[PDB]
Amino acid sequence: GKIKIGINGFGRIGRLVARVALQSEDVELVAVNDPFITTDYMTYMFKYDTVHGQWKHSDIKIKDSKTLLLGEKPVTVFGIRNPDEIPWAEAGAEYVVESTGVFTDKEKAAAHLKGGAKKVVISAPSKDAPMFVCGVNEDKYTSDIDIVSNASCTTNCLAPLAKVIHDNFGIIEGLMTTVHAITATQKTVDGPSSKDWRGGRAASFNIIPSSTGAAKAVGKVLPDLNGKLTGMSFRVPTVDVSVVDLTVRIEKAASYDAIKSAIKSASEGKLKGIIGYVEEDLVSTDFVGDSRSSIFDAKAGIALNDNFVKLVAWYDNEWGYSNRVIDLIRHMAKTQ
Amino acid sequence: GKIKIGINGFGRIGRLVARVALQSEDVELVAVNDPFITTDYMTYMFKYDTVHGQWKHSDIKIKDSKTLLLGEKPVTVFGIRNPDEIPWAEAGAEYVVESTGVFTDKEKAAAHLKGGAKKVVISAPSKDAPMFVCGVNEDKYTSDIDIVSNASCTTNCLAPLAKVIHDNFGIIEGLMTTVHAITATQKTVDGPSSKDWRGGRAASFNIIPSSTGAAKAVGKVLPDLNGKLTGMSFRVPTVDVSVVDLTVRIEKAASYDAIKSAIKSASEGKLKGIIGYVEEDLVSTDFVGDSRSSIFDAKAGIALNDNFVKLVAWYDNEWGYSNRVIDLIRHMAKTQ
Amino acid sequence: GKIKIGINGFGRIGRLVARVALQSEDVELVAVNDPFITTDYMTYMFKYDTVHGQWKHSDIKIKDSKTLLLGEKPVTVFGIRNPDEIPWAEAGAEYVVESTGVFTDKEKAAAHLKGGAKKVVISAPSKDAPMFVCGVNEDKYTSDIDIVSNASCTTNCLAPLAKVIHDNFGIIEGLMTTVHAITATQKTVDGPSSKDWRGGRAASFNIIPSSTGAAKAVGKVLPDLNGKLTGMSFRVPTVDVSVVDLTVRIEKAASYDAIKSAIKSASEGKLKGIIGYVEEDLVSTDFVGDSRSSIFDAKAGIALNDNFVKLVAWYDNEWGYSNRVIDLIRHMAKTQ
Amino acid sequence: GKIKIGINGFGRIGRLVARVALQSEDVELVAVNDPFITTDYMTYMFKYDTVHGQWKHSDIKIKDSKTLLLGEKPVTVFGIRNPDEIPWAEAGAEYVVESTGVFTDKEKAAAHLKGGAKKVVISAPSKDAPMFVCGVNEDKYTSDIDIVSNASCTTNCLAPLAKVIHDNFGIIEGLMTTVHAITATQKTVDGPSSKDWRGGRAASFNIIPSSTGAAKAVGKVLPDLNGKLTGMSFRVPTVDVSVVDLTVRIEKAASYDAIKSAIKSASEGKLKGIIGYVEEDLVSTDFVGDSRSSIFDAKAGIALNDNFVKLVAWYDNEWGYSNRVIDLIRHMAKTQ
Ligand SMILES: NC(=O)c1ccc[n+]([C@@H]2O[C@H](COP(=O)([O-])OP(=O)(O)OC[C@H]3O[C@@H](n4cnc5c(N)ncnc54)[C@H](O)[C@@H]3O)[C@@H](O)[C@H]2O)c1
Ligand SMILES: NC(=O)c1ccc[n+]([C@@H]2O[C@H](COP(=O)([O-])OP(=O)(O)OC[C@H]3O[C@@H](n4cnc5c(N)ncnc54)[C@H](O)[C@@H]3O)[C@@H](O)[C@H]2O)c1
Ligand SMILES: NC(=O)c1ccc[n+]([C@@H]2O[C@H](COP(=O)([O-])OP(=O)(O)OC[C@H]3O[C@@H](n4cnc5c(N)ncnc54)[C@H](O)[C@@H]3O)[C@@H](O)[C@H]2O)c1
Ligand SMILES: NC(=O)c1ccc[n+]([C@@H]2O[C@H](COP(=O)([O-])OP(=O)(O)OC[C@H]3O[C@@H](n4cnc5c(N)ncnc54)[C@H](O)[C@@H]3O)[C@@H](O)[C@H]2O)c1
Repeated sequence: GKIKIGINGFGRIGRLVARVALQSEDVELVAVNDPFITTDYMTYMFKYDTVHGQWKHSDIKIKDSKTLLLGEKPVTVFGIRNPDEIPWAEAGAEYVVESTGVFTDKEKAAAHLKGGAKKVVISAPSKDAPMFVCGVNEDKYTSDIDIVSNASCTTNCLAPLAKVIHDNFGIIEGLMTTVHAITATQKTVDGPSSKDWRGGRAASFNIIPSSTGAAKAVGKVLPDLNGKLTGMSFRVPTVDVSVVDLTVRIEKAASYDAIKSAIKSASEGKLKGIIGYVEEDLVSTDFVGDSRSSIFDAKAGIALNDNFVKLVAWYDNEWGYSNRVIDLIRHMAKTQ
Repeated sequence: GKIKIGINGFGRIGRLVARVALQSEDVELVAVNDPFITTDYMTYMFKYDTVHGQWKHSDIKIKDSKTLLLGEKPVTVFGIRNPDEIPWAEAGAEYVVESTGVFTDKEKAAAHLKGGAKKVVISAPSKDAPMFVCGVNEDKYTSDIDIVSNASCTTNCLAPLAKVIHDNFGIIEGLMTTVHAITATQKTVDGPSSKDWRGGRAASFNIIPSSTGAAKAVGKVLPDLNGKLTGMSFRVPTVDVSVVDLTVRIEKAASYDAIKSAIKSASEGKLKGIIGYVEEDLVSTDFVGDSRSSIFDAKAGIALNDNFVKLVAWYDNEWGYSNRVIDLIRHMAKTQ
Repeated sequence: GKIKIGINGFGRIGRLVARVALQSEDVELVAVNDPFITTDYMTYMFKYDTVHGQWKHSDIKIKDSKTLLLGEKPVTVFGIRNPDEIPWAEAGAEYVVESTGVFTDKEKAAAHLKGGAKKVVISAPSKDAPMFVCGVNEDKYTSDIDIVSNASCTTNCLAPLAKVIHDNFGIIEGLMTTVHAITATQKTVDGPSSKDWRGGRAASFNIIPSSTGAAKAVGKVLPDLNGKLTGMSFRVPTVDVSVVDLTVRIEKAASYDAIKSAIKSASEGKLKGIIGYVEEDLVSTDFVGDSRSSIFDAKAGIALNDNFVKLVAWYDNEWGYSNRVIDLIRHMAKTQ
Repeated sequence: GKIKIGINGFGRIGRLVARVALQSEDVELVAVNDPFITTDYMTYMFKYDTVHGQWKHSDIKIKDSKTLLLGEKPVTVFGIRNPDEIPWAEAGAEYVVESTGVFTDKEKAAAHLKGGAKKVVISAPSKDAPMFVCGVNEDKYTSDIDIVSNASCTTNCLAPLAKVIHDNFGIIEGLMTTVHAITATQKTVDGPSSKDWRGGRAASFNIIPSSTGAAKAVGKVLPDLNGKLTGMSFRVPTVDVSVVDLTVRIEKAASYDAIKSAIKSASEGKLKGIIGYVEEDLVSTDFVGDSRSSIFDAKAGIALNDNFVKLVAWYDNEWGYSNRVIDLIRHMAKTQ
């Protein structure tokens, strides 16, 4: 009678993942943990959003501070610093979305089992937890795996696209660039960012080069592409929605129309919901709220010849990924 | 005798105060402390600036992990979290600029004296250290005082303006609004800010109201105006430069031209260098690099009648204030 | 018996007025005129919107040049340059919304009568056309008047609020400042703006002072406030939603709480739908899509004393105003 | 022997080309024509600049209705819309910089000859006028040619880089993406752009795909690369400075250091002043004011293998190109 989940962290991803859950027919958000945000503040951060509008699918109210009330449905609020000490079981949380960004290691993420959780989905890349991307390798998941990663929003955009191109034409080698919206790790004015100097510069007033592991990660969820793709990123002054610029040399000659038709078929086929196809004069804000992992922009791309082409795919880095987090949990729950 | 100074907190103000000092002929930066910026990283943060251009007055290089080197002149660097552990004396710093934003209390600021500093200038309002605004009340400083506040950039903008208006026409009551550039305390995307919820919302994508005691503070540096002013602020999507919007009722009736003439005369005389006067169609970016504390915009303001008007004054919140920090030190150094 | 209307000029206001109309059970959009945008292009500009989202209420298709289909309801498309040649009567448009901005003079707006339109509502201030603001003086409208002005968005925000404060406490004098979103008359980079030099400077990279007659205009819809209000504006880098900052001196002493309760009551009574009331820590994006003309922000304002206060009220300059254009038409149609 | 030049079109390029000329020792600006800017307004537009700061090299005063006076140097101001009518010879303008963007056709730019100018340099690509890029093919120019094109800023950034990579390793094929700053042709809010629908969308609130022939154009100035390059662009929310992202398959295997070394050598030799070389963590604003045509960012790019790599080169789309316009002129004067 519904998949019970808990969310650790309540940032951009934790909050939007909660929105998706609270509005679904099959998943139940039973608890959220966040040591830094009072119960009162939590309701405010959840209700109002600069990018995705006011939550209006249900009204919000405080039952008693250890408790939230979303349209008569309860949601426990924990304020526990040690994951190892979150009583997920007391709330009935089967799955836990680890979305804080500091427990991405399998052994650190594993802490949630201590409190009675049975499954943990890391909402970010992981060095040792298996990564799964819907539409790409989610079928590789098996019930004995308790800690998994849903990879990154960028890998979720690149992988489906690369799979379609590789399966149809054979990818020899490819280089990728993402023109990315700013994020929470960036700064409003030039500030300290010791692990990424460029990343400390005023975010909304600069084009900021940045490294990316999304292309390399593709090789993990699609071994056949390991070592054949790499890339980088440019952080630009936008609040949300990013775009993937994939330049690849393919083995089988294909006209631009053939490539377009392949992506189109896939988007109408088994990858519906994951890959989208568009042929209109759209821009970034037209994709805010789009739940797909990768929306191919047919008119934006360009081919030099039948074996070397540049492909463009949009992605609401916040909302698409958030839906995939729930999508991954759904697949896991259906796997005996 | 060259005034020797140290800086605690190498941020927007710390770094710019460094630029003013390094370009002067009377002040010598001898050391800098910031546990979040290694020596190497410091050369990069000081050299490149999103708003104030590249440093091109002298070369910037590292002598060793503990000393910089600005065109041959040595500047020692520390990485200490607790002020009372900073050996200011060893470096010969007589004056210490407290610009971290977390040690504004007098007793927290006085930690610097333990290490051998003789004077501390807090680059922000202080709860108990006396506040001074150059051109308004710096002459109240007495040498028995070791810890002082240079107030806020906003008070530095409004106070000189109010002084001229009060001395010439007599202020009965006033209400101020500052349309303010974003700062380091804000967030790139909707994030937590437990003590200022609005302040946590995506900075460059919202007009964000905020309270400020900067107007009320004018009453502290000009007691005659106690209880006569207050106001608020709107943080808007710009990287630097803000503006004061003062709606005031005056006792002696005066035409707008009479008010303009009073300010122009003040800018050319007693308050030259503090209050500036312009009569052109300028906009925020035109004031980047302006060293004055308050630049009156003749054409922007409007009078309802001879005793009720709206006055407009610009200020490069980063640069003007940074210069006033040095000016305050110059004045204290000349005292006695 | 729907109210049939036509729209001249398919811009920010024209398109959004069309959205309000198309969503109503009230009025029927029967025709649109714009010689600067093809019929096919028109469907694109109407469908996608950077700030108000994609139109998904009904399907959008082209029937045959000159004819759009929003679901199963036809909308005639004109491409006439001269207003006196638009055969509004052919499409059956009784009311014409003059939203081009270049035909605000009463004589120039009268051209629509030539084509058979019965009434014209200028979606802008007019030098001589009778001005009406809903919730303020729309009851002054008489059926013998065929050309009216719906004022500006700023006056629709300021006037209702002012009426509430004046009737309860008596406004002696006030000065208004509006922190305003950028608009179509502004420029992306420094360019030519002959009648407004500041307004030619890069829009999203500057705080830009501007003159406004919105405060003075209040005197036309509220005689007792004529000559008692004036102000100016600051255009800031946001795409939509602006805020009014009203500093007023009142006759009757009143605590800030009394002022608040007065506005809340009004927002709950006759002025419901025109004046809004909020007391949460909201920011501009939180008001995107708000249909009210003026949303009083309880927590943002501040009082110096019981007779001198600063009040702040938000307004989606695009959406609220567009709804008011339809509300005025609704009132005119219900008038003897 | 001062090279006397005139400028048609006092926009971003015209005004900055003006600044270069006026700060030079070998070029003399003797006349400017722009019927959309009065002599008085012209002084304001030239003096203040959102991106490049206030003009300070010289005073700027008005010597009657036509002549401006810059540091005692008189400059005649014309206000004529039809090129065929500008009396260049009267001012002594030998070379005319055609920077209006509406006379790029050889035949149309030729109009300046009837007025007495002897040479015309089009500050934009031309469909038929011969194009030249300094450091790449300006030596192909011959005195019998009176109308030339300085191509586009993007081609000026990509061409030098392509030349180096091609001369050193051999370019088999390449695909380019430019992350470009907004420009004068874009819109502040969703407005009409019939020839480029995406380009009509709010410029500073969207990532906007854009077509470009800049890469294909490298084939015109570098015949060996004809048909070997193409690409596209993404317009993003910055005021100035853009970047080229070149993905290339090369013939001679070369490690990234060998490539970095080749470019660095070029930047210190034959292409000094044209190609720059950086090895620091820079961001867009760090390049404002850089006069090079293409500045290679060693750390931003990445290599997949010794024959497939992604190269990054910055360019101040306004300043770099403006300097090149003058350089093309200097070359033409020296090869007369
Ligand atoms: N578009 C995106 O933002 C995006 C896309 C894909 C993946 N992600 C992933 O999600 C993470 C980023 O979230 P951010 O926007 O993107 O969201 P935020 O919006 O950065 O998340 C903020 C929340 O994390 C909470 N938090 C911090 N420490 C905590 C702790 N110890 N326990 C509980 N809660 C804690 C904070 O209080 C805050 O409410 C990243 O690690 C990234 O891998 C983000
Ligand atoms: N325009 C302005 O930003 C402006 C104007 C007037 C006054 N101020 C005042 O300046 C502050 C100055 O902040 P910035 O200077 O604006 O913000 P920053 O730019 O956020 O200050 C940055 C630096 O303080 C350093 N720091 C933090 N903790 C420290 C510690 N324990 N020891 C040493 N260094 C430490 C940080 O590492 C960082 O480098 C505030 O308190 C404010 O009221 C700022
Ligand atoms: N926030 C706001 O933008 C706002 C608020 C209140 C009132 N208004 C009013 O609406 C008008 C401004 O609209 P703008 O954004 O604000 O919208 P735009 O978005 O400026 O309107 C643009 C359209 O007007 C069309 N147009 C021009 N000349 C025409 C003609 N002769 N015939 C038919 N169509 C023509 C153009 O082609 C274009 O499509 C102003 O006059 C103002 O009074 C605007
Ligand atoms: N960064 C850049 O913007 C950049 C870089 C390289 C090349 N370019 C190129 O040059 C234009 C550069 O134009 P800009 O951005 O400098 O222009 P702006 O900045 O749009 O140019 C503006 C001026 O041209 C003037 N003008 C228009 N019509 C005229 C006429 N008939 N006679 C005289 N003056 C007239 C206008 O008044 C306006 O002041 C383009 O054609 C483009 O290809 C631009």
